[PDB]
Amino acid sequence: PRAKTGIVRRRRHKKVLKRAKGFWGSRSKQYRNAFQTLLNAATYEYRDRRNKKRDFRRLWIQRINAGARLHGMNYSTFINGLKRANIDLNRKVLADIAAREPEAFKALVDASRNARQ
Amino acid sequence: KHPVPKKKTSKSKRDMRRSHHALTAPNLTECPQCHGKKLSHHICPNCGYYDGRQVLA
Amino acid sequence: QTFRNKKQRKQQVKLRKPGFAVAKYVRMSPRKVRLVVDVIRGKSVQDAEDLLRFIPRSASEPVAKVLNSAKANALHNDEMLEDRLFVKEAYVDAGPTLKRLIPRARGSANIIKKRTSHITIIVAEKGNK
Amino acid sequence: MFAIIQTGGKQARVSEGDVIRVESLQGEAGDKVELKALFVGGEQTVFGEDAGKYTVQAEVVEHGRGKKIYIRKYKSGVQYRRRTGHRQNFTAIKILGI
Amino acid sequence: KTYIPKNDEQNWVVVDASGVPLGRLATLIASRIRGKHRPDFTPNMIQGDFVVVINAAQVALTGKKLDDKVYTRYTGYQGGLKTETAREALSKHPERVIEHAVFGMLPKGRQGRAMHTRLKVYAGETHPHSAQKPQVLKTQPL
Amino acid sequence: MKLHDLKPTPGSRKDRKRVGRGPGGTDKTAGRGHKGQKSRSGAGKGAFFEGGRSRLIARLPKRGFNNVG
RNA sequence: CAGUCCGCGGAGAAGCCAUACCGGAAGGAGUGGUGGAGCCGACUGAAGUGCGGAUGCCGGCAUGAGUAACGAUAAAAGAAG
RNA sequence: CUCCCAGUGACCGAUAGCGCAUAGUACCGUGAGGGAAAGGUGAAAAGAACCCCGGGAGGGGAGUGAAAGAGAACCUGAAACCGUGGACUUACAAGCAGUCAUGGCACCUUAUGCGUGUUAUGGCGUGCCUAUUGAAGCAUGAGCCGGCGACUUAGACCUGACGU
Ligand SMILES: [Mg+2]
Ligand SMILES: [Mg+2]
Ligand SMILES: [Mg+2]
Ligand SMILES: [Mg+2]
Ligand SMILES: [Mg+2]
Ligand SMILES: [Mg+2]
Ligand SMILES: [Mg+2]
Ligand SMILES: [Mg+2]
Ligand SMILES: [Mg+2]
Ligand SMILES: [Mg+2]
Ligand SMILES: [Mg+2]
Ligand SMILES: [Mg+2]
Ligand SMILES: [Mg+2]
Ligand SMILES: [Mg+2]
Ligand SMILES: [Mg+2]
Ligand SMILES: [Mg+2]
Ligand SMILES: [Mg+2]
Ligand SMILES: [Mg+2]
Ligand SMILES: [Mg+2]
Ligand SMILES: [Mg+2]
Ligand SMILES: [Mg+2]
Ligand SMILES: [Mg+2]
Ligand SMILES: [Mg+2]
Ligand SMILES: [Mg+2]
Ligand SMILES: [Mg+2]
Ligand SMILES: [Mg+2]
Ligand SMILES: [Mg+2]
Ligand SMILES: [Mg+2]
Ligand SMILES: [Mg+2]
Ligand SMILES: [Mg+2]
Ligand SMILES: [Mg+2]
Ligand SMILES: [Mg+2]
Ligand SMILES: [Mg+2]
Ligand SMILES: [Mg+2]
Ligand SMILES: [Mg+2]
Ligand SMILES: [Mg+2]
Ligand SMILES: [Mg+2]
Ligand SMILES: [Mg+2]
Ligand SMILES: [Mg+2]
Ligand SMILES: [Mg+2]
Ligand SMILES: [Mg+2]
Repeated sequence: PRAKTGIVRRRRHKKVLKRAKGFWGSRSKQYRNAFQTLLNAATYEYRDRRNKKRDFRRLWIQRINAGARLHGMNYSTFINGLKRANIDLNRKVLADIAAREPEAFKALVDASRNARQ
Repeated sequence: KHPVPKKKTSKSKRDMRRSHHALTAPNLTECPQCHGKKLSHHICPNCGYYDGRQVLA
Repeated sequence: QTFRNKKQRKQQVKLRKPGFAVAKYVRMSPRKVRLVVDVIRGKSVQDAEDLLRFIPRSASEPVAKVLNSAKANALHNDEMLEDRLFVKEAYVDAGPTLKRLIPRARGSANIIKKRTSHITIIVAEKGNK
Repeated sequence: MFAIIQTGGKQARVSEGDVIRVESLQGEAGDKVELKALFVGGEQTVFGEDAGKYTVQAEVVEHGRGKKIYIRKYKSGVQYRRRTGHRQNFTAIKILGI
Repeated sequence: KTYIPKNDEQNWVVVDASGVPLGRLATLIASRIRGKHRPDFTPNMIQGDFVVVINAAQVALTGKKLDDKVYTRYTGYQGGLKTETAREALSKHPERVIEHAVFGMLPKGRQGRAMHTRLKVYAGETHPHSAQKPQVLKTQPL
Repeated sequence: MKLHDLKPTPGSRKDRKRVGRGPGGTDKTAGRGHKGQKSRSGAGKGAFFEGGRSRLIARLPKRGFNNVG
């Protein structure tokens, strides 16, 4: 029994070409380069999914020391004062949302600063 | 000797090259002594008048 | 306002192509032909009649004749009013290609592409707007 | 305003309908009463072990599987490509505590 | 999940430079431009204040630096080499010195170019921008 | 039975080795290494310096009895 | 491809085309659009059975590009058809 | 044994199968000799009277027909590749072409969402294979898409695992 490739190959090809649809030039329309661009695409995907936490952690911290210094403390001293009172265990992201609500942030700043004295 | 081009030239850069091949439409203008159109500083092809009739046909 | 199946729609609605003309297999490079076909496009079908007639290219002949057929079937077949007609559409796609051998130096041959042209134009009433 | 701190539950002064990671109490039965470390009720901010005084209830709404993700991995010149499926289970809940 | 805002703010400030070290003042202006003083609401957008230096020509270089500091800048041409202007004779056009610092620390990207806009050096005691009504801000940091 | 319910005994038929056929299993080179005499058949069984050679003491016939314990 | 079931089909099969759905992956479904005559699903058996590469082969179509040239430097011009 | 005949097939079905769906023709060679592509209206020709633009060629109507979304470059008609139109965009930009994130615009037929298309800015980021101590390499291969294309068969063989 013969069994030519036929419909199989072209199914696979169209799948790849359909993953690759934002892409520039023949990264979008030829298979070979489509599949090749997707190789590095997989690398970059799997990297960023756990690096994105690094970036967002940066953005949280970076937003926290801004209000810290806005009041005349700073990130290192302010989280050391929110740690020196045991009871503050909220994530930095929630300290950011508080940095978007100045009154509560200042309440935590005076709380923290009443713990390094 | 024998220079050759290196990498095949892409669709897009090719089109930027051809960006200048746009044709220039003739500035046609209608014959005062006839119906049809005529090129400026030429005789009307249809009538043959450059002021009287100039060409035969 | 629609039928049962495509088998019925094929019988009852026969689908016409108003304003349409196409000139197939024109022995010319399309690449050359579009150069004028762009000039015509979107313009009053009389300006197309005049433009096409002074632009100085061999390719202007076939693109002339088609334009008439567009207007012809715009008027004989489609009841359209010729003081409305205009070039709503114009484009050329490539037809087949005659390939020929051509000898070159030191005994090599090459292959040479005599491209054909499918010019096509679709006039319509300037009743749009 | 306020949000779940992902690590399990636990949050601050909200009122909404948010997803989170799965709860091991199935149905809408849970009626979960979570502890919260912060609150702006009455615009009166309260935090710390003050927030171990207050607690907020919230019914469980629905168990669920999130939008699909592939796990793809690559390394150059080694052949080696990898590909796997994944969707994260969760238990969406709506809030109505103190 | 995270709050982001609109770029609705536009804020104007007059940094002084007289008696200040260069660099010390320059990092303060680079921080205010790049947005760190307000809750740096995004990397994506430039929310920094507009910064109007005055009396820049009274700037202080704290070492021997007023001499022997150098200012290499290449004109593409060979022999267009290190076209070294270096010193206090660059205080023949003082303002660019200060620019060159903060642009030394402002980002090198598309955005990083574009923020240099908002740096408004003025070597004299006077500036045009009274229509902006810039707000005073002290050279000491804390 | 009804014959589409037939199945051979579990583990009474293993499938083949499709050596070749890419990165999910047994890839570029099949089972073979990188180079060497792993190419097309030929050598058989001998070390190709020396034979492991020993002397021969020699005789040609025999004729056994059938055995009955 | 084969054997045996279950079936489907001119109110329309395979094939082709989109698609945000589904399984852990190879994959597989739903719906829509061509198409117009055969075909899916399950169990088993056999294979010419899975391609990006071999300056691989047959084929079509690109780039160079409207580029080099139009094959002796014995020139051609007007009328009229 | 099989030029030839019949029958049959877990044999092929137009790059397969004989080289040939016919042809040892075309074509290549002074010669001995080498040596191709192959195909498909439709049920039936009813194979498009007649009219229109054009010398034509080609096309639009009308009819025939179930279908002309079949019309003789006549089954389907994938990809490269060439175009036409519309959304979003682009003319201080440095760039393995992507990856995550945020915003702007568009849209709502597995689809008002942990949405689809696009996009600006931020961060991040040395094509693939091979051969290698070591590859983004300025090491090899490769224009691009398709399709052919490589671990098989044999035997009263030897050896092992599993099953009866
Ligand atoms: Mg990355
Ligand atoms: Mg030379
Ligand atoms: Mg009818
Ligand atoms: Mg052809
Ligand atoms: Mg390695
Ligand atoms: Mg294996
Ligand atoms: Mg090898
Ligand atoms: Mg070796
Ligand atoms: Mg041998
Ligand atoms: Mg032997
Ligand atoms: Mg159907
Ligand atoms: Mg599918
Ligand atoms: Mg039929
Ligand atoms: Mg079949
Ligand atoms: Mg094979
Ligand atoms: Mg390979
Ligand atoms: Mg290939
Ligand atoms: Mg080729
Ligand atoms: Mg030239
Ligand atoms: Mg020339
Ligand atoms: Mg010559
Ligand atoms: Mg003559
Ligand atoms: Mg005369
Ligand atoms: Mg054949
Ligand atoms: Mg074929
Ligand atoms: Mg033959
Ligand atoms: Mg002959
Ligand atoms: Mg024809
Ligand atoms: Mg047709
Ligand atoms: Mg058709
Ligand atoms: Mg025909
Ligand atoms: Mg048929
Ligand atoms: Mg066809
Ligand atoms: Mg710009
Ligand atoms: Mg550039
Ligand atoms: Mg790498
Ligand atoms: Mg070496
Ligand atoms: Mg290389
Ligand atoms: Mg090369
Ligand atoms: Mg024997
Ligand atoms: Mg045994």
